[PDB]
Amino acid sequence: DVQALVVDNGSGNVKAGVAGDDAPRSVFPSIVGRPKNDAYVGDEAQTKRGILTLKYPIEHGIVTNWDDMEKIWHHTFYNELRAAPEEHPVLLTEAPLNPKGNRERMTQIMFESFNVPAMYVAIQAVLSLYSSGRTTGIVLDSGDGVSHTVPIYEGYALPHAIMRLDLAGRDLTEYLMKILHERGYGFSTSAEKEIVRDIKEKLCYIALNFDEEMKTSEQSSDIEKSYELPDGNIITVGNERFRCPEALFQPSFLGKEAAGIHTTTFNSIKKCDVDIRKDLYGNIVLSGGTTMYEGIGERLTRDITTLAPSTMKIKVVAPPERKYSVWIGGSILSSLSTFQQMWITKEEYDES
Amino acid sequence: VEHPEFLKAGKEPGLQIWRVEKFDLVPVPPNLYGDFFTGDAYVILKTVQLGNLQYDLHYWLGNECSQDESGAAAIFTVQLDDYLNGRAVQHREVQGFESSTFSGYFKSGLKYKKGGVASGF
Ligand SMILES: Nc1ncnc2c1ncn2[C@@H]1O[C@H](COP(=O)(O)OP(=O)(O)OP(=O)(O)O)[C@@H](O)[C@H]1O
Ligand SMILES: [Ca+2]
Ligand SMILES: [Ca+2]
Ligand SMILES: [Ca+2]
Ligand SMILES: [Cl-]
Repeated sequence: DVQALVVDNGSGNVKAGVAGDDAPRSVFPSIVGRPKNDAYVGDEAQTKRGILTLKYPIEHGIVTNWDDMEKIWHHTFYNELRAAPEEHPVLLTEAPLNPKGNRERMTQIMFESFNVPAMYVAIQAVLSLYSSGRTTGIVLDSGDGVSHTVPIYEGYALPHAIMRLDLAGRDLTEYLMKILHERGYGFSTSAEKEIVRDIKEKLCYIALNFDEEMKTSEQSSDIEKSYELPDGNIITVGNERFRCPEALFQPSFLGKEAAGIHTTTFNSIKKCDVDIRKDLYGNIVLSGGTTMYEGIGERLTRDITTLAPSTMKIKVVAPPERKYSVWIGGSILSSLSTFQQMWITKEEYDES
Repeated sequence: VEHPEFLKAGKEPGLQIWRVEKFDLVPVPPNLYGDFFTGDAYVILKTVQLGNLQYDLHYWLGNECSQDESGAAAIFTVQLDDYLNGRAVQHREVQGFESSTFSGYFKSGLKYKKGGVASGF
């Protein structure tokens, strides 16, 4: 009789909790701070930024500082969940196209540092598709550090068709910081960045037609919306509200030559054989925090409809809890009567 | 990956219906076949004798089913297909928009009921 722990590690935040809950009970920043002259994690690291050098162990969805990642996992088990990792099965998530060597390192740490008794590694986008009640579709997962388009057919990702875009929410926060200089604001420090991130989440939206929105917004002050800063000062944001997330569609705004999210989704579908494309176009599922902008579904629908053959039926699905759809999918999967047969046990791992 | 109901799946021509109940796959009483609770999600396996057997898996989502139920119905569909060596064709069926193939499995046609089993969430 044992309940699995579900941990979804992102570039910006970790989501953690117990199988069978409808949402993660723990969400904290994926940050490790160590003295400038042993380590602090998450919210406590930010409250001590003056004393610590802060680092992000996950870059563009890939674990890249293993020592600090181990600190994140220790904090998850001991300080957030108060769970003995050696006494629970664990479901852990990984990015699309995560190298097998990285999964192997993640597994070694879980079995040999934390002594987990059993573990299962799931692909984030696949969990999100399941949380939407689908086995076939294409997931557009846009987080803080990376965006992926992942075609999935009858339950399994098609690896040769997955796209990775390094543009995601943190680039958008930084772009908002940049364009607010037009108005005289000089947000630049790590703490100011977390304020601008909140402005972005509260005030931004995606225009249905960017050129037309620029024109209408210039004709009155109705575009302008206010935001109360921590110091009590008020900031007014205008067309920055939609110019900021427009960079998802026009990465040149950021000085990137990358294709936008609409083109990338189209290209990902085209990599799949023609006989399954209809099911992908009809099941474009949004996932992750950077897909939360008002207007995103309508805009993507227009733009992908333009690109795709006119015989296709384009349907963009925007689940309301999609900020946590990976974690939710993991909670469902690890609750099923069959999960016990999917995991790898420590004894199996240790004997090779 | 097995399960007692997996062991019974697709052994003979016919129609098998399971309801998702608290993260598990529970047989629907045969007297109820064709009636579907709008609050629930179900997995349906149609087995046809060709020499070999042909398999169509449908997962049916009621308009009021909870996220755990629709998610589990999708996952169990994948797992059943895997148990059938991938040879099943999977079909998503939404209340009121089901394929003619799926409706055709029920001589009395598809009908819906208010209610359903409690969410696992
Ligand atoms: N309502 C919102 N509107 C716009 N952006 C949002 C909203 N809510 C959260 N975000 C952005 O979503 C990002 C975090 O999303 P998520 O938690 O999916 O990323 P992650 O899993 O930490 O990162 P990744 O998946 O890139 O490794 C941040 O950039 C955050 O500002
Ligand atoms: Ca993520
Ligand atoms: Ca129900
Ligand atoms: Ca199949
Ligand atoms: Cl077109």
